[PDB]
Parts: sequence; C-alpha cells; structure tokens
Amino acid sequence: AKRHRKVLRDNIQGITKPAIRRLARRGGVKRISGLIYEETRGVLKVFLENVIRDAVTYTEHAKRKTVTAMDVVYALKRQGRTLYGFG
Amino acid sequence: RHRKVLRDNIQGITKPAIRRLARRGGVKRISGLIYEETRGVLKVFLENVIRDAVTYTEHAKRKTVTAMDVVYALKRQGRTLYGFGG
Amino acid sequence: TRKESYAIYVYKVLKQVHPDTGISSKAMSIMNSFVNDVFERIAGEASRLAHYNKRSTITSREIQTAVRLLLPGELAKHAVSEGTKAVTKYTSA
Amino acid sequence: TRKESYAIYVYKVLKQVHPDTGISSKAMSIMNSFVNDVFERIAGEASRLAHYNKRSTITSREIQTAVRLLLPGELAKHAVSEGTKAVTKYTSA
Amino acid sequence: HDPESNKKRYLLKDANGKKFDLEGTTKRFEHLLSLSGLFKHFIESKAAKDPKFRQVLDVLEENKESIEFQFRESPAYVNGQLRPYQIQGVNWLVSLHKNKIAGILADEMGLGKTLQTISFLGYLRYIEKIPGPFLVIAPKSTLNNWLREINRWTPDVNAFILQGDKEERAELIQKKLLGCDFDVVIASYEIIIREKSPLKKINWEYIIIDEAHRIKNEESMLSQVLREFTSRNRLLITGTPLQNNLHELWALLNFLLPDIFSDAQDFDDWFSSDQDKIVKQLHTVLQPFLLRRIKSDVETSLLPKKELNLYVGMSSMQKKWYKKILEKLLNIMMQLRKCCNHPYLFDGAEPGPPYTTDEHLVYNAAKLQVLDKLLKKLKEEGSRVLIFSQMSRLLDILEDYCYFRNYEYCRIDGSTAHEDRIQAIDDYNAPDSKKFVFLLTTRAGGLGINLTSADVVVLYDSDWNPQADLQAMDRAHRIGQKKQVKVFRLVTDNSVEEKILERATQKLRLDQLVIQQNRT
Amino acid sequence: AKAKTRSSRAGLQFPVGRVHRLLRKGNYAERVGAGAPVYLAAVLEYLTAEILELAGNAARDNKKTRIIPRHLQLAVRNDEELNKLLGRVTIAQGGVLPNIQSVLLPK
Amino acid sequence: AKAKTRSSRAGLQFPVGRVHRLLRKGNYAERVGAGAPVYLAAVLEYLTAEILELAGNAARDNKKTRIIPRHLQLAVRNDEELNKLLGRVTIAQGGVLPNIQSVLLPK
Amino acid sequence: RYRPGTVALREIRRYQKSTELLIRKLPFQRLVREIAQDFKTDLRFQSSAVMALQEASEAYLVALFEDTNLCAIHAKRVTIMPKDIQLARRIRGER
Amino acid sequence: KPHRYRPGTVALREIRRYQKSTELLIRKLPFQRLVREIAQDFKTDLRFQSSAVMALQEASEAYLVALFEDTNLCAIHAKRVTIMPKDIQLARRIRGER
DNA sequence: ATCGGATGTATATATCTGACACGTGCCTGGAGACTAGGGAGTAATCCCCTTGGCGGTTAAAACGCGGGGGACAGCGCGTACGTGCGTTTAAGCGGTGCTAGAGCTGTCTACGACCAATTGAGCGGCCTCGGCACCGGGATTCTCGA
DNA sequence: TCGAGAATCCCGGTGCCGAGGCCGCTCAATTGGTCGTAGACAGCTCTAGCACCGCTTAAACGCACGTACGCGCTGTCCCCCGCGTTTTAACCGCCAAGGGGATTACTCCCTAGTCTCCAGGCACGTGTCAGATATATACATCCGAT
Ligand SMILES: Nc1ncnc2c1ncn2[C@@H]1O[C@H](COP(=O)(O)OP(=O)(O)O)[C@@H](O)[C@H]1O
Ligand SMILES: [Mg+2]
Repeated sequence: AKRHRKVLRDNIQGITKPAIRRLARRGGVKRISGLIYEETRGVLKVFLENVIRDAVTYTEHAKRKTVTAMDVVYALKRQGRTLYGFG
Repeated sequence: RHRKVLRDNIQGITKPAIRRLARRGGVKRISGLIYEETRGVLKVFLENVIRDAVTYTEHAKRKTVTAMDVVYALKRQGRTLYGFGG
Repeated sequence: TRKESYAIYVYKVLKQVHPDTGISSKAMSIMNSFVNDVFERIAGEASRLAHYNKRSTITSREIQTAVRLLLPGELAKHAVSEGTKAVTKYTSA
Repeated sequence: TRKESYAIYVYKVLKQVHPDTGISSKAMSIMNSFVNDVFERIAGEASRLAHYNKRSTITSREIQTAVRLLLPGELAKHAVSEGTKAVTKYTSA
Repeated sequence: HDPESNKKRYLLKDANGKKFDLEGTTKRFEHLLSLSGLFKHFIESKAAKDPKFRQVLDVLEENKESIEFQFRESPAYVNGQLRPYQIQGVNWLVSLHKNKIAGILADEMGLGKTLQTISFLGYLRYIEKIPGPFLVIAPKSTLNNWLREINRWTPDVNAFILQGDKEERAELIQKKLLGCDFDVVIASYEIIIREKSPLKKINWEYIIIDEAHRIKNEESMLSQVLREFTSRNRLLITGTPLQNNLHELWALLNFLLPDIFSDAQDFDDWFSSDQDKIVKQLHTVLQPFLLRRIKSDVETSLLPKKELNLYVGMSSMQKKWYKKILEKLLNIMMQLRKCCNHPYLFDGAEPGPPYTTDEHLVYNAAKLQVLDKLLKKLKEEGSRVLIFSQMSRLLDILEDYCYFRNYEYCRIDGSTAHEDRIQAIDDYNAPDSKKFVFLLTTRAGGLGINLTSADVVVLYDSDWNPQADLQAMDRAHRIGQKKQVKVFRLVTDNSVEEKILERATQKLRLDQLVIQQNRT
Repeated sequence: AKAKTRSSRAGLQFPVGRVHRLLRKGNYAERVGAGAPVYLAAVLEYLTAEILELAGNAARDNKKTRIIPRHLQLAVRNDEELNKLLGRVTIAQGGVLPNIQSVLLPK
Repeated sequence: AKAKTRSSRAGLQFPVGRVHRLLRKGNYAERVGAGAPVYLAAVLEYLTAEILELAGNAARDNKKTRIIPRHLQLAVRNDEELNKLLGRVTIAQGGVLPNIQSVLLPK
Repeated sequence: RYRPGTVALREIRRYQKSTELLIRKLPFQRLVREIAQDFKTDLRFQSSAVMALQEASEAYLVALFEDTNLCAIHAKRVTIMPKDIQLARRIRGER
Repeated sequence: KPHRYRPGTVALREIRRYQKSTELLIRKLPFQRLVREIAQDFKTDLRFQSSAVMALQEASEAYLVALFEDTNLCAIHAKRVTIMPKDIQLARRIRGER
C-alpha cells in the first residue's frame, strides 16, 4: 500500500528552528520562547502570499508564465518595500 | 498682519484637551508626564506638515495658505484627508 | 469658475441604492474626494503598468489589472465583474 | 541588447571623491537603482506640482520645489545650491 | 626508489611547464600524416590561429625506430598468465606510447581492462624503468577493486587510495603525496574535483580514467579541472564511447589529444551533414585511436539475447488522461510518458479515497495487464524476472501489485543505502532463494551489480539513451549466464513512447554504424 | 443622427466622456483606448454604490434620513474590505469606532 | 560649429541630454524646459557623490579598497539624512547595523 | 463620590460616540501661525486650511494614543507613560 | 568537570557574529519549495526565475529581521528578555499589519 | 440584597437652515469624416527553466540531558493619580470696517516642439592582473571557577 | 579574588576571478532653422482675511483628600540554553528533452487622434419646506454605601 505519497512533511516546516534562531540573533534577541517558531512561520507565510499574489498579477498581465525579478521588485515597491539590487 | 510675534503657544494645548484626546483613544489612566511628551509630538508633526504646505504656497507664488495646500502636504506625507477638496 | 463635482452622479447612484435617503453637503464632499482618490490611484497604476510593458495606450486590460492590484479580494472580484459587463454592453451597441 | 545605465557616470563621480577606490558590480547595480528611484521621485513630484498649478511645462522652478519637498533638511540646501550653480553656469555659457 | 628523488622529479621542476613542445607535436603530425592524409583538414583548421603548428606542418610536408615489442608470451613480472587478446591490447598500448599518441581502450565490459592497464603500467615501470607518478580516476565504487588488482598482478608497487574524510585526506596528502612516497594514486571523480590544488602540482606521467564516457560533456566541471592538470600522456577506458551523439566522441578525442582534434565543427562537418557512404569510409580518421573487442568471438558461453517489442494500447482511463494532457501540475512532455506507464502516477486517478489494492491496479493500465499475464506465464516455468523502469514511483506501484499477487521481490533504487543494496543482491542471488522479481531503476548501481541468476528482463519503460537500456540488459547478460536471456520492452502503441523508441533506434543505428562497424 | 451618450449606451450612471477627458489630459499615457473609460466608470460607480449602501444602512440604524460623515466613517471602518482600501485615509468629522479594551472594564 | 555636450556646458558629469530624453518620454508633462534637465542632473550628481564618499570612508575603515553593498548599507544607516531619505529601502546583501540593547549585556 | 475609573469610563464612552473637535480653536490657530512664522514671514491662512490642519492633527493624536494604550496594557499596566509613547512611535517608524 | 559556558554568553556571541555578516540565513532549497507551493494557489503551472526566488528571499529575511528587532523592543518594554508570541502580535498590530 | 442618587435615554414641541427642485445658457461631449502609426501576427536563434531520476560529501539539524536563571505569582507600601469643588479667564460669538491680494482678461514675445543632417559618446565584446577569499599558526583577550 | 582554556584577531602565503582598460561602431545627442502658443506682465475688481471690540459663560486651574496601582522584594518551578552524538538533507555535479521568452526584423490594418459643427447636459443662481437641532420632562437603569 506504499504507492501512496505518505511523505513530504509540510513545506513551512522547512523553515527550521535553527534558521529562525539565526534570524532572531541578527535581530538582536537573546532568549527565544518555544512558541515563537510557529508564530514566525505563520507571519512569513502571510507576507509571502501577499507579495506572490501581486507578482503573479503582474506576470499574467504581461501574458507570460514566468515570474521574473522585475515582477517581484514591482510587487514589493507596490507593497511599499523598495528593493535595491535586482534592477 | 503687522508687527506680531507669538510665543509659548504650545501651552495653549491644555492638559484637559490632551485628556479628551486620550479618552477618545480609549485611555483610562494618564501619567503626569504624558502632557509634555504629547506637546512635543504634536509640535513635530505640525512642523513637518506646515513646512510642506508653505513650500507649496511659495511655489504657487501666493501669500495665502489654502486648504488644498494643506491637503497636498498631508497626502505627500501619507495621511490622505477627505472633505476639504481633492 | 465652473468646477466639476461628481455630485450629481453620486446622487443618482444613491437615489437607486437607497431611494428615500438623502446626503449632507460635507458627506457629498467626502464622496467626491473618495471618487477622485480612487480614480487617480487606478489611473496611476494603469499608467505604470503600460510603461512597464512598453505600451503607449491605456486599455481596459490595464484598467482591469490595476483594479486587481488595488482592491482587496471580494471588492476586486465584483468590480471586475461590473467593469466587464459594462464594456460588453457598450461594445455590443 | 543595448541596456542604458548610469554606471559610467557613477564611476566618473567616484573617481573624483575617492580616486583610489573601486566598486563591485552589485554595488553598481544598487547605485543604479538608487539613481533611478530618486529620478522617479523628483520627476513625479514635479509633474504633480505642474498639474496643481495648471501648467504644461516642467521647469527648473518645479524641479527645485520638488527637491525641497523630497530631500530632508541639510541635503536639500546643498542640492539646491548645486542645481542653481549648474543652471547659472549653463545659461551663462 | 627514495622519496628524495621522487620529490625532485614528481614535483613541477618549473613554475609553468605548460607550453608549446615542438618535438612532440612534430612527431605527432609526422606519424599522423604517415598513417593517412585525412588529418590535413584538422591541421588546416587549427592553423588559422597559431602559425607555429602550420610551420611544423609545412616543414614535415616538404621533407617528403618503432621497435616491434609485441610483448607476446604474457609478461613474466605480471603474476600468472592472461588471455591472448589481452596481450594484443597491451601491445596496442605500447605501440601507442612509443608513437607519442593517446587512445581509448574500448573493450566490452567484463573482458578485463584493469588487468591490461596495470600490465601496461608494469611494462612502463620495468621495461622502460620509469616509475610513477600515475593518476587513476575511477568511479567511487571501484577504487577497492583497482587497488586489489594492482596488489594482485604487480604487487611490488606503491598504490594508495586518496579516499577518506577531509582530515584523513589531508594527512594522507602530507604523508605520501607531498612526501612523494607513492607510485600510483587511486582517486574518485569527486576527490579529483575537490583535491584539485594539491594534485595539480605534480608532473604526471599518465592520467588513466576508467569509465571515461563520464567525461563527455567538455563543459562539465570534471573536464575543466582535468584540463588544468599537466601530464605527459593520457588514457581512457570505457565500453560505451558515442552513447548518443558524435559531439561526445569528439569531446573524448579532444581530451585525449587536444592538438589534433582541436575543432568540434570539423568533426561535426565530417559526417553529420554516396551522401553517407564514402564519408563513412573516412572513419579511418579514428582507426588508430580506438580499440574495441566484442564478447562474442572471444568468449563463447553466453548465448545471445532475443528482444521482443510488446505493443499495448491505452486503457479507458489512460485514454481519458492522455486526452486531458494533450489538450489543455502538468508542466512537461513527460506527463505523457507517466500516463503511458500507469494512470495512478497522477494523484486522483486512483478510484476513491479508501484505497484498496485489488484487480483495478492491473485493470487500469494495459502495460500492467500484459505484464501480469506474462508474469504468470513465466512463473509457470519458474524463470526469475528483473523489472527495469525510468521511474521509481512506478516501482512503488509495481511493488504493491507484486505483493497483492504474492510474489517475492527486492528493490534497488537510488534511495536504498549501499549496505542493504549488497544485502538484497545477495538475497536474490542466493543458490536457493525464493525471491521472484527484482524491481530496479535502469540507471542505478553503476556496473557492480551482477544478477546472473535471473534469465528474464523486462524493460517496462524505454529510455532516450539506448545505452542505458543496453547496460540494464547487460546486468543479466553478464559473463556466467549459462541460461538464455530473454528481454521484453513494453511499448505503448500510438503514443509518445513510439517517438521515444524511434529516437533511441536512430541513436543506436548511429553508434552501430560509426564505432561498432569496423571495431574488428 | 440624434446624439446618445456613451454613458447611457453602456448602461451606467457615471459619465464616460468626462472620465475619458480626465484620462486624456492627466498625463497617464500617450493614447487612451475606447473601453478604458467605460471600465473605469463602471468600477467607480460600483465602489460608490458599495460604500453608499453601507452608509445608508448605518443612517437607518441611527434613525436618520441624511447620510453624514459619521455614517460614512462607521460604514468604512466596520466593513473590512473598505477598511483595508481606506486604511491611510482620514475622514473629516468622522470619529472612532466605540471600542474599549476588556482589561479596563471593572471586575 | 563644434558639438559640446550640455553636461560639459553646465560643468557636470551626469548626462543632461539623457535626463532630458527621459523627462520628455516619461509622461511627466506636455513640455520640458531647458533648465530642468540641468538642475535634475546636478541634484542627482550631488546625491551620488555624497553617498559614495560615505561608502568609500566605510570601505577604508574596513581596510578594503572596493565598495560593496555592506559598505553602502553602513554609509546609509549611519547618516541620519540618508537614513531618512532611504527609510523604506532594503539594500540587498547589506546586513544590519551592529547594535545590542544594553539590558542584554552581562552584569 | 464615584470610585476612580468610573468617570473615566463614562468619559471614554462619551468621546468615542461624538465627532466634534477636542482642542480649542483659537489656541490651535495661534499655534499654527507661530510655527509657520519660522518658514516665511507675513503669511495668511484660510479658515479652511486651519480647520484641515486641526482635523489631521487630532486624528494623528487619537490614533497614537490607541497604540500607547496597547503598549501600556502589554506591560501589565493600565497607566500610559512617556516610555509607552516612545515605544509606540518608534515601532511605527516615526523615531 | 568539563568547561561550560554560562547561559547567555554564547547567545551574545552569536548575536555579534550574525550582526557582523551579510549572507542569507535561510536555506535556499527549502525557501524555494515554500514559494513554489505558495504560488500554486494563484495560478497553476507557473515557472520561476532564480533571481525572482533570490529577490523573494532577500525581502523576506529583511522583513523578518526588522520584525524581530521590534519584537525585542516590546519584550524589553515588558521588563523581560525573552520574546513571545504576544510581543510579535503587538509589534505587528502597531505597525498596522493586523 | 437594598436603597439613594446621578446619568443617560426616549418623548414631545418649536425653529431654522440647509438640502432639494426648478430655470438658463454655454461649453463640452457626440457625430462624421480622414489618416497614420501602434500593436498584433509571423518567423529564426539562442539561452534558461521544468521533471524525474542518479551519486556523493559533509555540515546542519534533530534529539536527549543537565541544570541554571528567568518567568511568574504573591505580598507589602507609599506615592501619585483620580474625583470633586470653588474661581478666574479667555474662547466663542456677533458685528464692523479696511485693504491686501486672489483671480480674471488681453497682448505679445520668447521659448519650447519639430525636422533634417552630422558625428562623437557610450555600449558591447575581449583580456588580464591585482584585490580579496581561504588557510594554517600564533598571540591576545575574555570567561570561568577558584 | 589568579590561572586554565576557549574564542577571536592578526598575520603571512596562495590562487582565482571579476574590475578595469581598450577597441569598434552605431545611434542618439547636437546644431541650425521655422513656427505657433503658453506664460509673463499689466491692469482691474471684488472677496475674504485680518484687526479690532464687547459680552457671556463654560472650561481651565488650583487645591484637598484618599484609594489603588505601580514598583520593589522574595520564593518557586520549569523551561530554555549549552553541549555531545547521530543522521539526514542540502548542495553540488550529472542526464535527457522540450518549451518559454527575449531579441530582431517584417507586414499590415484598424483604431486612436484631429478637425469641424452643433445640440443637450451640467454648473450656477434662485426659491421653498422638512429633517435635524434645541429645550424641557419624565423613566429606567448602573453605581456605591449600609
Ligand atoms: N587471470 C586472469 N586473466 C584475465 N582476466 C582476469 C583474470 N583474473 C580475473 N580477471 C578478470 O579481470 C576483470 C577486471 O576487468 P573488469 O572487471 O572488466 O573491469 P572493467 O569493468 O573496468 O572493465 C575482472 O572482472 C576479472 O574477472
Ligand atoms: Mg569496470
């Protein structure tokens, strides 16, 4: 009965707890509560959904099927987070 | 408009007015040091807005500051205001 | 002299969404400002879109994409529906 | 294949303040993005300024007012000085 | 010898020894033009840049002792004796060396090429009195075999495998490599790429590569890394030159002799574009460089195989999914190949959520229907069967089907670790094993797998590269198969599988016409 | 050859000619398509009706006939899509939503 | 006569002609004056020189002679004027300013 | 006598239900003129301009006090403090 | 007794190490899988560019680092040194994102 | 738990003022020609992205344990806020006069657009050689347990 | 409160790759010359902003009294950190094929812009009433002390 997937733990879990700890260290925090990781994963998911929705709107207006760095940059600038370094 | 200089007008923003603003914000207890901080933040905000509005009125070669100048200043600071034109 | 207002069109829409209500002058001014704000937002986004895609003309496709970028969710869906309906009715005439 | 950029001019400016300093390609791309963003901000504010006063022309007066609106404090004074100096030199030549 | 003299000679005696050697290239062009006059085209093409090579060419042209040390009666220093064709191969290698040209040993797998190579190295060290250094690049799975062979036939040499963790590798480098206390080095592709710097700084007398077809994309990092090495001569060992392209053969040749075959455009214009009869005869350009033997005139006991193409037609859900894919998740032409294997490979095609392994498995796929009938028929005869597939998820499905019908299997895919790989091979190859089928991905296990006990191979899914399928067949056609191998390729009729089969047949025809024709 | 406005031809209430002229003289693009004013007018009329019905419902809730900025503010702030669309906007003579934190209420 | 670039006529390094072309083709107004490209090029040059001087100082502090995004970020975030002008901008591969809150320090 | 907090809660409900302006008008007008005289002398103002300034500034202060209240509650407290104001408008990005 | 650092003194060292560097702190393959799954709900059969994924990662990590700075400030304001989900929620509520 | 106050909260009546309906005219949107250029469709070349597999190295990640120090609760206390009451005061309102300056009209330059011809500035392609990354190894500093 | 000892910084050596520098060419800046229309300037006019002044009355202010809440201190768990040991997944290198998308020309057609007249639609100026304040007035409905 192994022809079924029964694999691939969630992709949000790929943001491991050490990675969140490293991000917290760059933010300058010393002690991290155990419940911080799930909250951080949810926050990141929401942010990514917003940005990716806008980028996909741009690329499908342009009549392509490839999301480009320019689409991502325009989406970010539209959200109000200008990004320098990708054109 | 002749030979007029004003001072200490920030004290005209009285403590009861700050208290009413806090009540509309939903605040129940107010520390005694809050009023000076409030006066400072109001003065800073007003300085920025008035600077931009005066810049607009200077560019238009006018001497009167108009509600539309104020609206443009607020909109460029990101605080769009409805009800005075625009 | 002779400033345009949008007031009569806003009143026309009001007299069919709520046939027996009225509207104050300050409220009407607020409604006018709202209409102008949304107009300039959508038009600016559409202009930027056309510039990004190196086009010279602004078309209903640009307007639709700007609507999808500016409005949240259900508002965007229903606004797209109304715009498409109006455009088809206008073209088939 | 021809993509215009400000890299050559940024390098010319760099060899004037730091004659012995280089710059990598990533810093060059960041500088190009910075120049484009500042250009867009100033030009957009000048366009809005000309529209507010019912003018058809963008002039150095509009550019100066836009600079004063956008740049903060000490940056604006020096920017206005540089622009005025350049305009006077150019119009005298 | 002593580590002091080896330190003196092994290391780069000069800062930059890579330059234009006039004597070597003059001898090379002289022998080449003596062999035939075809290479003037290559020389002219390469003369468009450097006039030194052109002046060498015209100097040689205007002017218009190969000791026959056949080394018959197999070398005394090599322990034991070896078969006559091995003597002939060693003689070919010696002739290659004395004529200052490289070559590709291309005997078929299992004939024995490591023995010939190490016997040639023993000739070098003993008849030419020249010890190492000698670099030997091999797939990681064969390093121990190389070491054992070297210690078996010519024991009195220094050979250490450069394998091990980073610290062990560093200490080995310092103790032996920089200490120059070795004769032959054994390394893997990944080791060569990783320990590039400590290995570049050696004056190599030879660079032997086993399974050289790995170096066939001349833009691969292994190719670039190997180019930076400095060596006197190079040698390539592989049983499958020209897998699926002529450009790959040119890349092998360009590595062998970068001055002769310096232009790929020349090699492509040679044959790629009677129209295709006289140009074929011009393959004497590759006659002196390639030596290949076939395991049919040398051995004998390996009856040949018979291959049958079993054509099947799509089932109802297969037709539905094929149409849904064709006219329109699904992001490639391979989705057509998934459907031709089993519709269950798409999620949702399997009926219903509470999945039950029942007859609908074989029912829903035609390949599986024919496979089930054939498997029952063979099980009547008791013959053991190997299943090959391009996809491992289909191997999961076949595993479920095989369990549902109570057959005994053993899987080897990329996921199964090496130890349990050996364990499963031993289980299947037990003299009284009760395992029936052996699920196996086509391109897995390298060449060490020896499933000689089985005698039936089914290629459930054909491949773009015909040589991969040929090796998969060879996993059962290997020497020692006293029975007769029987192979079955399942072809879905009137689908993309026919296109894949046609392309693979074109490539196989290309290989057979070019290299396998005059190999003698 | 009796005239017939494109606003009536499209079945709208907002003006299509005026929207066309504003687009044409607003320095948005060199050219303006024929259906862009119709699409934009339809969207603007939809949004106006959307906010206006909520404001009218609020005005009826407070037992009043006219709509005032307080009712406009209540509608916008109590509807989540409109509150996200008008997040950075101040409505003059509006106010705030009645809202007290539960920690402040007496035990 | 002999061509002289308007950049040289104004004593600048930035391209006055290219700035003029972008102004004319950017849908900013119907007409562009003669002094607007000169003024805008001068302003852009001034800002570029300012940020590059700060970044070069940072690079020399880190004992390197080549500006990298880290040095650009260090220059920008350490100056209040440029930090205000570039408040909403994120510099790719820039990092952060080293800053630890004093309550977090030992003893 | 009402116990402390009762009158404050009634005042919260009173001012969250009205729409008027909570600052006097003449003091605020004098303040804006005094501030403006540092940018250009002999300046005149429209009554509508001063009214718009008052509306914007009052909205700003009310929305700031909401965040300050949240900050004070976050620290297990019911009294708002200058540190609460500073934290609020440092997180907002106005620092 | 083997040597052991007291709690916190390695956290401070990590803070310095990671505020001195600039490289990305999340793994590229997990992040790419995450964005590819998220984009599946807006338009199936989407292709991506490597620079597009890189831009998404840079923006995301800058956002998360800024959020953690604000969260640390809230935690210190509450007289603590440990950051908590309530601190994250307060920081996002004041910024206007919730 | 009950009673005594204090505070909204409906309920009815009178005013007024601002919203709505009506009439003019003028300017702008619509109908109708005529035209040219923007954008759509076609075709060729080359590079990147997808899918489903393989092999290998090697740090990170996951897991378990111990123990320390930080969170959280509880207690006490002592100010500093809230509530309420007289007491000024200055904001709001109404009315008046004065004049600056905002807005409109008419003329007419001067300056931007546009076009044709010419040519230098800048972009792409190609090559190399220093700046910086990496690697021991050695001294220095800082933490910790005494 | 002085040694262990572990982490960090500072040196040299490699080595490699990307930043600068050079060359050719092409295409956008520059120069010279019409031309027409925006805006600059002068003059007028009338409106709204400013400066007063007087009067009333809420709102601000100063002070008292006294709770309750903010803050400091003390225990107590318990949860998070530091560290060692596995193990596993990221990360390179590969194979195959094919399409997506960017250029770079070309062709061409139909949809915009540009005019010219010319009616209606809309802005402005009026003239009413009804909906929304204002006052009283009685009711009910929390709050706080016995
Ligand atoms: N005495 C011998 N003479 C010849 N060949 C031998 C002798 N003993 C062993 N061999 C064979 O030599 C082979 C080595 O060559 P092979 O395995 O084919 O290497 P590769 O697969 O790299 O060609 C072994 O498989 C072994 O069977
Ligand atoms: Mg082998």
